[PDB]
Amino acid sequence: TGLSKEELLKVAGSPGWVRTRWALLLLFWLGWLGMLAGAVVIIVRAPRCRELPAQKWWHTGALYRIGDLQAFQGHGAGNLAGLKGRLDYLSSLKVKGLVLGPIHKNQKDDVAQTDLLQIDPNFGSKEDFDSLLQSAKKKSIRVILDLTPNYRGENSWFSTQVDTVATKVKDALEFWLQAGVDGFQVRDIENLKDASSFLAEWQNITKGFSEDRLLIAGTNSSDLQQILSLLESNKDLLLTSSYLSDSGSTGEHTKSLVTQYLNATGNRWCSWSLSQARLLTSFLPAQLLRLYQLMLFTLPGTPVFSYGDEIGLDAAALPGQPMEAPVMLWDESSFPDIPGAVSANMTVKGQSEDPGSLLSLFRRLSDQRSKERSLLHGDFHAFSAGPGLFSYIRHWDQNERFLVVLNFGDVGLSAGLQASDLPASASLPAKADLLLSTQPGREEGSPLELERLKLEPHEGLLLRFPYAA
Amino acid sequence: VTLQRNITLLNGVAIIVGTIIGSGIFVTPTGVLKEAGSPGLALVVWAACGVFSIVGALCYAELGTTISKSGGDYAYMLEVYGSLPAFLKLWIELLIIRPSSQYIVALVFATYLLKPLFPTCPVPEEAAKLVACLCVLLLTAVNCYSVKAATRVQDAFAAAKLLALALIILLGFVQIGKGFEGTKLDVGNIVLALYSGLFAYGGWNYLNFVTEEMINPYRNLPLAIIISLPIVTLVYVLTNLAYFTTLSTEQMLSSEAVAVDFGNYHLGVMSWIIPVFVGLSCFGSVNGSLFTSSRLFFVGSREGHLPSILSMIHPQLLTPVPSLVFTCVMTLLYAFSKDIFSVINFFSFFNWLCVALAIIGMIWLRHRKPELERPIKVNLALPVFFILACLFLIAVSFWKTPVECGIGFTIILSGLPVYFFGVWWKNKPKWLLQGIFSTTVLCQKLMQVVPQET
Amino acid sequence: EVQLQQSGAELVKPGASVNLSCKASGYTFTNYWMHWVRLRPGQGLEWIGEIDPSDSYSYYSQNFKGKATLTVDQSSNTAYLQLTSLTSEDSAVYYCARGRQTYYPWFPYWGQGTLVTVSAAKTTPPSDYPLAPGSAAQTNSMVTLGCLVKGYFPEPVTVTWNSGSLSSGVHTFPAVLQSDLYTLSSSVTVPSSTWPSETVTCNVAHPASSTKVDKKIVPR
Amino acid sequence: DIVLTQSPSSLAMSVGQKVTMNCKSSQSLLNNNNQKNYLAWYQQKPGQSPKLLVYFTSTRESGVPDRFIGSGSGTDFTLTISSVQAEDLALYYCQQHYTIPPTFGGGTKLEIKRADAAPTVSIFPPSSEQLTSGGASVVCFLNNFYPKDINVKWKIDGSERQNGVLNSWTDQDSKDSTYSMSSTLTLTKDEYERHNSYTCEATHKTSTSPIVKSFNR
Ligand SMILES: *[C@@H]1O[C@H](CO)[C@@H](O)[C@H](O)[C@H]1NC(C)=O
Ligand SMILES: *[C@@H]1O[C@H](CO)[C@@H](O)[C@H](O)[C@H]1NC(C)=O
Ligand SMILES: *[C@@H]1O[C@H](CO)[C@@H](O)[C@H](O)[C@H]1NC(C)=O
Ligand SMILES: *[C@@H]1O[C@H](CO)[C@@H](O)[C@H](O)[C@H]1NC(C)=O
Ligand SMILES: N[C@]1(C(=O)O)C[C@@H]2CC[C@H]1C2
Repeated sequence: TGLSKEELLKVAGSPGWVRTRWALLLLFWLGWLGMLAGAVVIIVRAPRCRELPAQKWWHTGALYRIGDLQAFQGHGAGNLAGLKGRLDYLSSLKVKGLVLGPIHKNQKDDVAQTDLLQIDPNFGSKEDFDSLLQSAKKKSIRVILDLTPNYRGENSWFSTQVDTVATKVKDALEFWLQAGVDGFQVRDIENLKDASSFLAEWQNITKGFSEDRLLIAGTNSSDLQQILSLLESNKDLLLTSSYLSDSGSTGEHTKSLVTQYLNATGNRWCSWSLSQARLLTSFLPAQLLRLYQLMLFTLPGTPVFSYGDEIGLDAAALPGQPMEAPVMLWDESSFPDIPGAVSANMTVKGQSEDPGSLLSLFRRLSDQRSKERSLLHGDFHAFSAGPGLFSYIRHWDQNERFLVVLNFGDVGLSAGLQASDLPASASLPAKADLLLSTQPGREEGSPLELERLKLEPHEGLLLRFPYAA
Repeated sequence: VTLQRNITLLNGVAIIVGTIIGSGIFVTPTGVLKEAGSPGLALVVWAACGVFSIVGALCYAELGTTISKSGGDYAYMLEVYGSLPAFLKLWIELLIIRPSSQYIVALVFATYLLKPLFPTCPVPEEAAKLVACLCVLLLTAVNCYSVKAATRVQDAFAAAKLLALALIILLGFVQIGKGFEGTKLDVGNIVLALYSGLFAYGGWNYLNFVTEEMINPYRNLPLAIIISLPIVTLVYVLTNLAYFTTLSTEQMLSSEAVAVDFGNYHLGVMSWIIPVFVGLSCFGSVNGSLFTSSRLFFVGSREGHLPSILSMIHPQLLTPVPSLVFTCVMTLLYAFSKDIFSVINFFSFFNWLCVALAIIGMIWLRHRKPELERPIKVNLALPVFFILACLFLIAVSFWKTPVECGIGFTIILSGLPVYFFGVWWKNKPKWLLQGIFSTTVLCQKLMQVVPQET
Repeated sequence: EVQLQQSGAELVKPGASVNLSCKASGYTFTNYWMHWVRLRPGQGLEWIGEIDPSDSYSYYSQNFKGKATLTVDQSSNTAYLQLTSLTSEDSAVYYCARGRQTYYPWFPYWGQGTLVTVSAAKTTPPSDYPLAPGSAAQTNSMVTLGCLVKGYFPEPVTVTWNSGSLSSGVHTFPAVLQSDLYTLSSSVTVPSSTWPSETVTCNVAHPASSTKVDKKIVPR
Repeated sequence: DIVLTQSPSSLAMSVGQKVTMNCKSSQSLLNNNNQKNYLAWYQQKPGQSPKLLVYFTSTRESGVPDRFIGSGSGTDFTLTISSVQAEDLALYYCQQHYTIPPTFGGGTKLEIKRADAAPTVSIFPPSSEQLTSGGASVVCFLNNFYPKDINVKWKIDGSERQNGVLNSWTDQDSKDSTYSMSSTLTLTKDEYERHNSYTCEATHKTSTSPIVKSFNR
């Protein structure tokens, strides 16, 4: 239904149509070269990516400390081959680490009968130790070993001839690195003479072996200045401390203890922890435990928990047991010495089922901290969001941005966030997706109006929100 | 003036392996695993979709050597179901299937090609749309200048992507040499694993659009099918094996671009090669689809369903220039879509329903008109198995998604207005006929095109 | 001692802004946040917002967001509430209040309130007219004396008798508003021995136009 | 926000008696974690600032008489006064402090009941200074009566006057629990000139006959 070959060539071969056809050909082809130049302009004018920082394993989420292998298990099973069994739990916690409270052969207060190299036979054999350590490698749980020498005694470095004790450690670190451990914790460095110098030597020995091993020192200190002094000469030492411990016991000081410390250290890496050893519940009253798990999982740095923090274990709740090493409550059998005292909700089995439980919050947060590039190594901006609220935004370059809102005071807010004076790079949205709340009865997943939000007393929120160029 | 036959066996295999291998094995390995839950079932739906494709494709070799028209599914439907069914089939492919699938693999080309300028952030949306359009435009122009260009381009990039997939499989083999199934099993969910997997096999039917352009159809159509789809199935299960040796389930479920993570892990400072080859793999498919899509519309115009200009050919080059220019422009309209990857559900529904109808037709025509020649005949079981399988996949996915499938049927039924107006009811004021003719000859004058002869 | 105090009265032409101010004393000013509460007549207390003097952060009720603006001046222990876009229905008393605990809202210490009137009518100093009984005055043992206050504006005028010395047996009647000017009267009763023998004055005083007047109650 | 209904809006009671305010909150103000109830009571005497009485539902503030006992939990709260004194007439507001911003009750006006008493009535001829203005205001004071209900007739050369009369009652006096009332009649000077004898007469429920005072200019 048109011109034949004959009819077309008798018309469309005219010089006017030839010039028109040439024009349309070159118009199209310069149009495509124009659209290429347009795209090459956009690709140069576009904001370049921000260099992603090379991160050691301990940046990627929580360590986990096991101060007594016996207390973590119940007796008889209290040995390293027992512990090899439990790693599936730890893998459930998404803990990127472990720290086995000292296993070396220490005789109480005896400098000479103590060895930091031979393991105390109660816990097994080096053949067990390696069996564990190899299993943990297989399951992506690095293992640190705690080498604080006189750990069965009163003073953990002994009272005397400290240079011989330092010499024991200097030898020990080499041996156990050769055995394959992922680094070392030492404790009580306030009871060690010339502490900063020995940390410098031991740190050099560790990093000198491999770049992906760490030394966690730990102090009973809560003085900002003493802490900053141990951290002056040593720059990639985690130093766990009592510094966040003195919280005011309705959280009231925390916005300030946290943001001073970040400011003072110059936003280096940190280890957030309420102590060098004892549980969260040694310090926090139980209305805050949820609120601190939301915070320890989302400040810049590697959080550290003792065992059973994830279930809000408490030494006082099952009377008589020592505040050093309370028996871990796996199921209702786990403390048979006063049977029927353990409620279901106090135990791992009893929490594991319930989305509202503490361990269901720990598990969930541990996920976010270990996957999300924003919590993994984002920047941090505190801001004044509200009267009680410790509030801050974690952000990376262009990834998802996370606003954390902790209501530390005992009075609910009824009038929204009202952020004064946000950094211009990090401005709050009109709305943001509630990724979780510390409290039940919230529409998790849904977007919230920040100017008309309502926190309850001690309700923390984790909101997630997308980028804007 | 009519199109010269010049597709060899090798260029036909390059059309199928080139047009299938495509994007699916780079952009969708996550998609099956999110529905299948575990490597044990995920790596199985990759084989299962292979099998369903193989029996469907062989079924297309029977149907194709039977009828031997070009225009594939549409042609074979017209010979069985008649005018209105065949028009609705083609109206769905004119509006949504072949435009959207072209724009989908073009966006993937642009995204993965630009990704080494933007590692660890979103690649700039507007530059990824431009470079998607630059791809479609250049391959339309190549496809208009010479079929001996566009088939050599198909060979070139069919080779390139198999080299890239060889590297990925090889690094898998290296890793497992150096040195399980927690599954959300639900008939209401595994179906969306299959619908995700089958998108990566989409294209076995594409050589059936160029049967009137191969040099020896009765040999090379059924040979190119059965050489091709076993190669594709093998490459796909070995490539998935490679991904699952390198990555955890949680990585593959949460990462944006599986092949990039695989590249990063194995190649470090040299990792940019894997993104670029995923790009070049998509580019090959844009070509293969522009090739086979333009020929569909050319046939639909020849056999009276589609306005006459699209049947015409540029006589100095023998390329179907108004059809290519249409399928091109119709592709670029998909740039005005935000969440375009949504359309893969509509694509998956609409495509296998049309293949179902075609193979119902294969049995029906072999019973109803048994005198027609069968240069290859295979079995009566493979059609029946494929029909009950595809009708299961359709019925069950419909049952799980009535809200989406309902609006889907309005796309189908949107054809009846245009069908009656253009084909059958034919409102015909003589000024309208004068206008359509005047517009047609104007298009002839611009593009210098002549209608098809004998 | 803890003591907040405030200006007594403000007049505002509708639509204009106003500054109301509250000077603390008797405590470390930055340790405690400062709150502003309002009392619309016969309609119950309403809280506007509070401010932290330590950094000028402030938090506001939904009704006041953008309508109010709190600031503070640590050099003088003063807190200030700006209010804006005032209508007639924002006429009220505005009270400055301090917390017990650091920001928690229950209010042991309040400043005496600032009465904010929103009206176009002009400031008008009072006219004072003393009242004495006239006929048969001394026929009774106790005698009443009075002080009309007429045609004044705005609302807050104060009367005390003999500079607050006669603080026993004084009645001052609430003001009546007429043709956009107020009228008020005050009364006192004294022994019949006292009044012709001694000074008696209504010490009328008006915060919003600074006039202080001591009319003596002289017999006819 | 929380909403606090309060009732009754008035609570007239006699000196020495026990009295009860009710406060009723649209949510619970028990803090589960701590087992105390966040509520306060403020007294506001007429012409003064709010004074805090009790908070956390029961804890008396320093400088508070021990006759204020606060109690309740959940949402039903009551402030009680063991033995009302004359000094206690006031508005009482309840306030939540379970959230910031806080919110308050619309408040209960406590009133005192006493033995009824007839007004001392006095009338004051216009001020000789006021007569310069072209106007004059005649004033009648009714002092120290109970209860509040009263009415006033103005007579002018015997004619009853009902244009240009104004009245103001005081709040009840905290020393003696009596009301007082001022009545005012405003005239032009020429309106005060043309008439000779001015009368204020007051009817109060303590007397069948009105009380009368008058003057002749
Ligand atoms: C400690 O290690 C640093 C390199 O990290 C090196 O410069 C220094 O000399 C070392 N010192 C000792 C005593 O090992
Ligand atoms: C920390 O150790 C020092 C030195 O033995 C001791 O004086 C101090 O009281 C300790 N503090 C705590 C709270 O353990
Ligand atoms: C702490 O933060 C303040 C914020 O104004 C800053 O000026 C100061 O330099 C920071 N560092 C120290 C050590 O005070
Ligand atoms: C657990 O349940 C017991 C028994 O109902 C209850 O008394 C207790 O408050 C609950 N919480 C914890 C952590 O003990
Ligand atoms: N084979 C495809 C692929 O990329 O995998 C699927 C769609 C049809 C042609 C392309 C797009």
